[PDB]
Amino acid sequence: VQLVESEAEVKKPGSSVKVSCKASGGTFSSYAISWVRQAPGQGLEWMGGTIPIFGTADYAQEFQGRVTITTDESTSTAYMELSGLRSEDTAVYYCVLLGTTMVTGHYFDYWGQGTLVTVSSNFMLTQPPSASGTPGQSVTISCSGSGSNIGNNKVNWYQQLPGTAPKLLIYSNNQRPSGVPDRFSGSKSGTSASLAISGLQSEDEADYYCAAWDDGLSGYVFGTGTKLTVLAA
Ligand SMILES: Cc1ccc(S(=O)(=O)N(C)CC(=O)N2CCN(c3ccccn3)CC2)cc1
Repeated sequence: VQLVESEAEVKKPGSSVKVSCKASGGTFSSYAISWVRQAPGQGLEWMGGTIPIFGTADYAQEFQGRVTITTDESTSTAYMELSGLRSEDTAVYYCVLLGTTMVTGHYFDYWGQGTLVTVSSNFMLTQPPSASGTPGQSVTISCSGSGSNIGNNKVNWYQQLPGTAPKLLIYSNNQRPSGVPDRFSGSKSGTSASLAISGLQSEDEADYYCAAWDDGLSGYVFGTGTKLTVLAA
């Protein structure tokens, strides 16, 4: 299952940009599509999403009246338009495919490699800025929220290696996608969630982000992100 995003673009301030996301090895109609951006060296920010079969969409509050998300069901293509562009809109804009796996019936998400848009703050869950350990140690990364988010909604965790798209590490608080080793585990209780990493390896050095829906915003919220350093000491 594959995602083609349109090419990088340089835009003038005040213009609008329309990014495409074309899916492969399937329609498309049994899934949802979310858009998430990341300014250089910064965290992850949800823009909006759509469910193609219903033709409905929802947009993050801070972009209301600026983002338009649409879908062409026949061609398996989703589009995000952002108008009134400014410097602050410089970012990598990611297409995310999400829903339920055929047969096994569990959650999955897949991120595209993103489209760089170059031109010319929002609620986030709380995470420590950094963590560290040496090979073979354990570490825990915390994520604090409130009733309307972590308290009532499923927490996901994402791993971001430098120069790569985020990747799903934990879903539904504590479930591991196939391919993620058992030394990663997730937990949540009340308004807090935690990612535990056993048997630390140098390749685990990355940024880790927790995330959940927030009932008050009616939008998806990411944590501030934690840079994990593995000290080959
Ligand atoms: C009327 C209407 C239509 C469509 C949408 S929606 O596409 O935003 N959506 C399915 C909500 C939702 O539960 N998400 C989307 C955000 N999520 C994301 C987004 C990015 C990465 C991971 N997870 C999953 C939960 C909301 C309302």
